Formats: sequence, structure tokens, C-alpha cells
Amino acid sequence: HHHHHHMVHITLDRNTANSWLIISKDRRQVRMGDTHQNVSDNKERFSNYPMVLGAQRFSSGKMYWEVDVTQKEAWDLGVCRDSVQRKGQFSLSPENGFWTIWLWQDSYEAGTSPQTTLHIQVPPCQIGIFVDYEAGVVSFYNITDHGSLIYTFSECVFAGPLRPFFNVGFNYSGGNAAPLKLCPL
Ligand SMILES: CC[C@H](NC)c1ccncc1
Repeated sequence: HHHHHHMVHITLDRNTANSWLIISKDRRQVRMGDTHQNVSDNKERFSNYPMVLGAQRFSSGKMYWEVDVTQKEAWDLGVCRDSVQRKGQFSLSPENGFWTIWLWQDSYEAGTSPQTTLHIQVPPCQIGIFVDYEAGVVSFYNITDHGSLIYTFSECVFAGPLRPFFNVGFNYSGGNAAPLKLCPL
């Protein structure tokens, strides 16, 4: 791909984080803590899952960023509407305002309803995410495999401002403690 020139500097929004997440001082890394991180509750925080949003809101244009997923067993990545549900149980789907892919139990899937199997020959250590607001496109790229396409959501109905979306996943196994990291431009 040739989307690198639309690179944007993403930072994480502490106020949206699940209360067990630990965000680095530079707001570029996030990981699951082993306990509640001693923050007050608020209506923005994702309650049920280890999720957090980027601070940036996008309503036009072309945007690109990259995320490091090295040594993780489970995670979700993509974009979502600013108005997505924060509290309780929900599925990641375009009907609920999410355009995402994930790793779970040694398989990669796109967050369609129902979910779509991905075909990845080279497990990615870094993911590139491209959003074209006007075109209604969200695309995912395998940076480890020379930028190869993973998945394209097209005919997207964003229906509002978009925010970068992250889920570090649970760590029931003891093998999923590693952070998500926003990679340098
Ligand atoms: C408290 C249940 C669960 N422990 C892994 C949990 C659920 C949601 N956020 C953080 C942690």
C-alpha cells in the first residue's frame, strides 16, 4: 500500500479506558493491569472489556496509523463511532458502530455480523489501519508481511465522528500481558 503519507499521531484517551488499564505517560502504550488502577468511574469508561479510545476524532479525510501487537494472544483493533455503547455486553459489528479485526484463540477474524475468517500466512507483529471517511472504507494491513492487505470494510455507514479503537484483551492465560503500542511515524 501507499497510505503511509496520511499518517496521523494517535494518543490514547485515559478518560475512556476500562479502570484496569495502564496507559503510558506519552499516551502511546496501553496494557492490562493485574487490578483496578485506582481511578474514579465515569460514563465514558468501557465497563465490561479492556477497551480504550484514541483522543482524536475524525469526520473527513484520509487517516493512517500503526499498532504493535507483538507477543499478544488476543486483541481487537480498528475504529468506532464516538457514540458507541460503553456499559454492559455488546458485540463488535458495524451495526453497533465498530469496524474492527481481532486475534482470538490462534485465529484472526473481521468484526462483521457474523464474523469473517481472515487468511494471514505471516502472523503480524504490527498492523496498519487506513480510514477514508468520504469513501466509507476501513482497511487493515500486515506491516510484518510488506504491507499485505488483511481486510477491507467498504460501504461503511460511519454515521458520526470516528475514534481509534483498542482492546488489549483479558489475560486469563498469563500469556497476554504485553501492551498495544502506537508505532512511530
Ligand atoms: C472483574 C472481572 C474481570 N476480571 C478479569 C474484569 C472485567 C472487566 N474489566 C476488568 C476486569
